[PDB]
Amino acid sequence: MWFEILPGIAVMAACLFIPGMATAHIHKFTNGGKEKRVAHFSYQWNLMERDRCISGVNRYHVTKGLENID
Amino acid sequence: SRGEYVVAKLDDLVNWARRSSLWPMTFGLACCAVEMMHMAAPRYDMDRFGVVFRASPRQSDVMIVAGTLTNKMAPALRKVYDQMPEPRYVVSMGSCANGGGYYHYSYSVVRGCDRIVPVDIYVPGCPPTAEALLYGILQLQRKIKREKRLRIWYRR
Amino acid sequence: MPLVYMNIIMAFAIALAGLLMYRSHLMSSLLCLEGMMLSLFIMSTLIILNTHFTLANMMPIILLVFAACEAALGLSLLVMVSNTYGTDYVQNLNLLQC
Amino acid sequence: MFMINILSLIIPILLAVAFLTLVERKVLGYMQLRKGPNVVGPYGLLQPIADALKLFTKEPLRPATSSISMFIIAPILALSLALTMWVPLPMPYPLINMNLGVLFMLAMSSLAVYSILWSGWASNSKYALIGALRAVAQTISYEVTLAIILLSVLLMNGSYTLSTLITTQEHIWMIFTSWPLAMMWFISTLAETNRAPFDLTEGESELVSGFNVEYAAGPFAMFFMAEYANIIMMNAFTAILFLGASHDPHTPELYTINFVLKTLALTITFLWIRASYPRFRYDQLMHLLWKSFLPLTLALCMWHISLPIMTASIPPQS
Amino acid sequence: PFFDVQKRLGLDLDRWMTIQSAEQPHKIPGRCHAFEKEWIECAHGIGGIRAEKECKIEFDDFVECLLRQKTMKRLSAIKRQRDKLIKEGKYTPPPHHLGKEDPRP
Amino acid sequence: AGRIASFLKNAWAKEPVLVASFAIGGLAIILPSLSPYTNYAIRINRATPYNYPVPLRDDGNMPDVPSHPQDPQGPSLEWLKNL
Amino acid sequence: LFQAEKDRRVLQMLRENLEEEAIIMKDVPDWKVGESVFHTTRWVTPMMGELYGLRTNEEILSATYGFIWYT
Amino acid sequence: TMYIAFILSTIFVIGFVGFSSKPSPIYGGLGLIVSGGVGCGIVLNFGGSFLGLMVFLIYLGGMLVVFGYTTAMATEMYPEVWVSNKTVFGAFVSGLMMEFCMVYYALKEEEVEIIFKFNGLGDWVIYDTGDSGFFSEEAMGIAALYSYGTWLVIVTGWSLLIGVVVIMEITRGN
Amino acid sequence: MNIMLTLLTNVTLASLLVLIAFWLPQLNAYSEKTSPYECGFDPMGSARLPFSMKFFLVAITFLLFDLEIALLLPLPWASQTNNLKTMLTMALFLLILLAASLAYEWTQKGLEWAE
Ligand SMILES: COC1=C(OC)C(=O)C(C/C=C(\C)CC/C=C(/C)CC/C=C(\C)CC/C=C(/C)CC/C=C(\C)CC/C=C(\C)CC/C=C(/C)CC/C=C(/C)CC/C=C(\C)CCC=C(C)C)=C(C)C1=O
Ligand SMILES: CCCCCCCCCCCCCCCCCC(=O)OC[C@H](COP(=O)([O-])OCC[N+](C)(C)C)OC(=O)CCCCCCCCCCCCCCCCC
Ligand SMILES: CCCCCCCCCCCCCCCCC[C@@H](O)O[C@H](CO[C@H](O)CCCCCCCCCCCCCCC)COP(=O)(O)OCC[N+](C)(C)C
Ligand SMILES: CCCCCCCCCCCCCCCCC[C@@H](O)O[C@H](CO[C@H](O)CCCCCCCCCCCCCCC)COP(=O)(O)OCC[N+](C)(C)C
Ligand SMILES: CCCCCCCC/C=C/CCCCCCCC(=O)OC[C@H](COP(=O)(O)OCCN)OC(=O)CCCCCCC/C=C/CCCCCCCC
Ligand SMILES: CCCCCCCC/C=C\CCCCCCCC(=O)O[C@H](COC(=O)CCCCCCC/C=C/CCCCCCCC)COP(=O)(O)OCCN
Ligand SMILES: CCCCCCCCCCCCCCCCCC(=O)OC[C@H](COP(=O)(O)OCCN)OC(=O)CCCCCCCCCCCCCCCCC
Ligand code: SF4
Repeated sequence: MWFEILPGIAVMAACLFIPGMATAHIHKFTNGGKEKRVAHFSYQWNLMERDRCISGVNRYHVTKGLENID
Repeated sequence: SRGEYVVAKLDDLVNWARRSSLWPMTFGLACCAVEMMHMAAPRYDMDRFGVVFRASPRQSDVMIVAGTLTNKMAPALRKVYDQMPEPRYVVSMGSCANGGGYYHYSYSVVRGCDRIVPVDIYVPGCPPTAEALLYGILQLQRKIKREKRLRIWYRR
Repeated sequence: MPLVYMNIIMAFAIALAGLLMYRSHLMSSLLCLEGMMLSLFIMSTLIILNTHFTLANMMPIILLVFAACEAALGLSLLVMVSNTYGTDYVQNLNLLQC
Repeated sequence: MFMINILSLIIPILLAVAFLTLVERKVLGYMQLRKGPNVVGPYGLLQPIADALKLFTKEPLRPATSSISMFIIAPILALSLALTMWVPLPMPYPLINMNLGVLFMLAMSSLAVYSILWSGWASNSKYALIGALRAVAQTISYEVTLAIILLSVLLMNGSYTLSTLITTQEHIWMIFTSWPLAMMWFISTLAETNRAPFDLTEGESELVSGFNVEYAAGPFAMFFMAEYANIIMMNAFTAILFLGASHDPHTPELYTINFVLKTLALTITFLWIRASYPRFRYDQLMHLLWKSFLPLTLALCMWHISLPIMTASIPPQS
Repeated sequence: PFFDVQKRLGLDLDRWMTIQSAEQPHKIPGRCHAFEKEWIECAHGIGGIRAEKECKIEFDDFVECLLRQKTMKRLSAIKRQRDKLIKEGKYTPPPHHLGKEDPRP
Repeated sequence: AGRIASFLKNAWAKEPVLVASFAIGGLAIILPSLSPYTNYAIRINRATPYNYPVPLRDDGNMPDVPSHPQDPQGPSLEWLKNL
Repeated sequence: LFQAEKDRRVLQMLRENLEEEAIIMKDVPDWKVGESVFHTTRWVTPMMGELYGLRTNEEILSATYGFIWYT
Repeated sequence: TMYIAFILSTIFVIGFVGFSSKPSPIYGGLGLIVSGGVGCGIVLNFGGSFLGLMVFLIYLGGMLVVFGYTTAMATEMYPEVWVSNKTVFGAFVSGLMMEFCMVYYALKEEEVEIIFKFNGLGDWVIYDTGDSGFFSEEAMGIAALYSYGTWLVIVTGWSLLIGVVVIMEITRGN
Repeated sequence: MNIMLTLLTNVTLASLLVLIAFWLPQLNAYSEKTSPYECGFDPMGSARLPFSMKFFLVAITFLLFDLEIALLLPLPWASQTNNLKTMLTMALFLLILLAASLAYEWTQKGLEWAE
């Protein structure tokens, strides 16, 4: 019957889940639990470089704040 | 022995793939090819078993010789059989392909396609029914299941 | 000047020498002619991007447009020659003498 | 971790290609009143594995008349570009985030053209040559039409970034906005991927396996993998371009589920079309796009240039 | 030879694109906008001969900004001397040039 | 008008694709010159601040130039807020 | 704020490059430390090697290609 | 440094040497496609992504027609490859040797050609320190083809239409 | 960098698949197996002979139209300008000239294949 096609479609769908979910998990893993920074322009790239500079650990995703200014 | 077990498992795996993925060349000669179409038909669906027609002899595993092989046709059949890469198998279908058939004592008919190519399976009938041809295909699959090439090589 | 400009100019020189030295085929010389414009495009865009000449960024596209216009012209002449003679050999273009 | 991401993008794509082969078999069988593969594994789930093992354990042969260097390069190029086409796709996060993500796909498709051409020329046979030239004509027509259609649809977007496509389609669908361009884009993607009714580069009825007539065993399997990966990638591109899924930044898996379901629907529609329709003639395919799609494509391009200006709805630049 | 239809009719067909110090989109400056401006304002209205004779300083600065030949010569000389010094161990780079510092934000 | 009607009827029966193409093209050419939102699009493109608004040196005779961004003088995007 | 930070960073990099040049080109017969290559005294923006010339390959590569290679 | 642009330039020159030695139009088109892709890479490293992608796409489309034309017009019984012929192999080896000699001399010392002076240093050195913001300068300059450059659009469109007319007239025959 | 690594990975995987394909299975080649395929009979001529191209004019028109699409591609950025009227006029001018080229070729029978 036509529902015997579903297991193959289920396997294909499960395979297609892996790329996007894996990319999202890797981005959150390598950016300190946050979305990977999108830098389409030099302004955003310079913001990332300044974040690297002020973090003190050479990682832009390590964010500092008021406790750091004082 | 460990190596014997490894080669037995490996050529069990290899024979399974070749058995389960059979690609007959799209090749029919005479009335016996209509029963090939009826085996391809929904009633005896050959695509269930992994048996799929391929037009190119390069992408074909089995040659089903279904029809009368004539003197004018023998070179072409031999040519396509040669152009089929290995491993390759032959299933002759019907009396004409098996021996001579209704035209055995003829000046223009080859008395057996096994005079031209090595035949693995012979299917009897005029024409063999679609079920008979399916039985022949499954018998070919079981014949492939018993091949031990890695086991022969290990003890070689 | 950096060595990248040297390589691009050398590529243009090689493509020019190829065009000036026919072998048999007109199509091969048409390909040599197309490569010269590719080298010109690369050199022009390397120069313009390095000097931030913003309004000059449209020049390479016009260069490509007239490049493929010339390629079209060459292909049309090649098909006429091939219809006339059966081959695109430049040896058959010898009816006119100097 | 980037190599791990590359592997996590590559391997599931190949597995989905194999099971798409299985799914096409079964869907065509059931539309043809058959069952399809249900013997090799439970509901025929080991059929792709059996086929792959058979193909890669079968002997490959190089024809005596072939040019061996370009005979070997062509499957490599086909599979490499089929795998490379997936890297800019946001699901919802692209592996490689490009500022011009669409022109990269156009260029890589135009490069993936040459795999079939060089395999047909290198094979050194008449059927392969005929298939290669059919590919030439098909690429001409679909390339011009695809370029202009993509220009218009992205002009409704504001840039060539697929994440920006998601942001654009946050509220409604580009299918609702621009459905005629969607129809013509679907036809052009069929032609680009060489699917029925435009499966003319390898037309079994007319040519004996077309351009890959001389290819066997492993090299043939690479062409098949490249074709199916291109099918899935083009359907994913269509889903991202016209059926925008709602995206939640804190739980992105919902976008992945929606995108996968839409892509599967489009691929099953591809298989449905193959089961349904006859095959074109390639001159009729050239006359279909040039004489029918191209005028309408130009008119719709003019309309979609004018529409944001006359309605003060020009998208943001970034 | 040159029929200055643009100057006669007040049209602007390519003068907008002739130089890099003209009106650019979004007021994006050229790499050598100041040097080209200085050279043009020096050479304006005096003709080619006098422009070459007298605005040679401005033109040399412009070409130096365009191609950076003298600057590359200086950088190469400093690099060669530093490499020779570190070959014999006579020079030790500072930690901030070796990568052991915290740069400015 | 009869000749035009007959021609349109014949074309719509023989070349509906071309009829639709020409209609869409003609509407694309004509409509922007009549819509009152073309100037709105121009203004929205002008209002976008791509680069920095370099301040002007106050000569003491600039009544229309604000001293602070929140001062009443200067352009206002209240029209764009409700649009 | 970023303009002030950029100006201070560029000036600091130029000053430390000048100090290192003074240390290095000390035995050169004819060499003036910090000499300009321009006739004009107007400020000229450092090109790329006047800042990241005597610095590590990692810093040089980041400064010259980090934005383009970030994808 | 990493010499990425220099390596790409060398590959560009190698592809030029190939299609200029001219084995046969098939391999000439292959070499020209390789050169177009490598030039796309070079100008992408230098900054113009739109320009690189456009040149690559345009040459990929152009070499498609060349393939179809050499299959019909410029084919022979045994198409020549680089090692097939002595003349083609000689030209290929001459180009490779000249390129290698120039590269070696440039890397070893500041090589001054009989035409131009080339300095062996960083393509990263020659770049600019400044940066743009929230837009692409190349994209804005290219898009300025319509606001600016009304004349260029007019002449380009007229040239394309006349080119269509011309290619129709040339192949008319009779 | 990342794109280069991805391209290298893809090419390496494809090359490894080819290498496995050509070395793993048992090989047995002879003259008849590797001969060209022409449906069982020997080819009369050669596949390297000229193959007439009946759509030769459409390929040249395709080159010109590829130029046209290259010109039209930067439109999404061109719509962000303040000179919207001029930009719209120029875009419509280019598209109208392209339509005129198509109409001229269609009416002069350049879209028909050679017989
Ligand atoms: C000439 O006279 C004539 C005849 O003749 C006598 C005739 O009969 C007929 C009658 C005609 C007919 C009856 C019509 C034909 C019949 C039909 C049924 C037509 C239907 C056609 C189809 C259904 C098309 C099917 C065709 C093909 C070729 C399908 C075969 C499948 C393939 C080729 C796919 C193989 C490739 C695969 C599977 C790719 C996968 C391989 C990989 C390596 C991917 C995996 C990669 C990885 C990295 C995965 C590894 C990962 C691991 C190990 C980890 C994963 C994690 C885990 C947990 C596992 C007529 C008219 C006739 O006139
Ligand atoms: C060019 C690629 C380089 C990088 C390769 C990276 C890894 C590739 C991974 C994929 C492998 C694909 C094949 C899988 C295995 C199946 C086939 C197989 O076993 O092939 C092996 C092949 C098999 O030989 P074959 O030709 O009989 O292969 C047919 C194999 N069967 C029967 C299974 C179908 O082995 C050889 O060719 C060599 C055998 C031993 C003889 C050694 C001769 C000397 C040269 C090599 C040894 C080192 C010398 C060092 C000193 C040099 C200086 C003096
Ligand atoms: C896809 C990418 C490449 C994959 C690489 C290999 C990955 C693993 C391969 C998957 C193995 C699948 C094995 C399937 C077993 C067959 C199921 C069972 O039915 O087979 C039986 C047993 O089969 C054979 O005895 C042997 C089968 C294979 C045995 C396994 C060998 C070792 C495999 C695991 C090792 C994999 C790693 C090593 C290789 C990479 C006999 O059935 P059969 O008679 O026919 O059916 C007739 C039809 N009827 C029933 C309706 C009448
Ligand atoms: C009419 C004369 C006939 C005899 C001579 C024939 C010569 C060929 C035809 C030339 C006609 C065009 C000449 C005028 C070109 C105008 C160029 C420009 O100055 O006008 C534009 C105005 O363009 C108008 O919109 C209309 C342009 C023309 C529309 C097409 C008509 C030409 C058709 C030509 C057909 C092909 C024949 C050409 C080759 C023979 C600029 O508007 P603007 O917005 O402020 O520019 C913004 C720049 N900013 C940013 C710095 C402010
Ligand atoms: C995104 C997913 C899209 C899903 C859509 C899928 C649709 C169904 C899929 C099955 C079809 C796939 C196989 C079919 C391939 C062939 C398709 C086909 O033939 O269509 C082309 C068809 C055939 O023409 P002929 O019969 O040969 O006539 C020639 C006369 N000399 O002609 C066409 O080109 C149709 C083009 C469709 C475009 C849409 C029509 C536009 C409607 C106009 C209204 C919109 C105006 C916009 C302005 C609005 C102003 C307010
Ligand atoms: C002018 C403003 C629009 C700008 C351009 C429009 C967009 C692009 C359209 C032009 C593309 C090319 C058009 C080519 C036109 C002539 C081609 C031709 O030769 O057609 C003939 C002639 O057929 C015709 O009937 C000519 C087309 C006439 C249609 C024009 C009608 C104009 C409509 C104006 C608006 C009407 C509004 C009606 C609305 C109806 C509902 C939408 C038929 O071709 P065959 O050779 O028979 O086909 C091959 C057979 N083996
Ligand atoms: C956990 C650790 C890993 C555990 C598993 C380890 C092994 C995994 C598989 C590794 C790859 C295969 C290695 C070699 C297998 C044995 C091949 C061999 O020795 O073949 C010899 C023999 C040749 O013939 P012969 O008997 O010598 O007679 C001469 C002919 N007149 O006979 C033949 O050549 C027979 C023909 C087929 C030979 C090739 C296929 C062998 C089995 C491969 C299985 C895997 C296939 C993967 C395919 C690629 C991926 C899809
Ligand atoms: S055996 Fe009978 S049915 Fe088969 S081909 Fe011969 S005559 Fe026909």
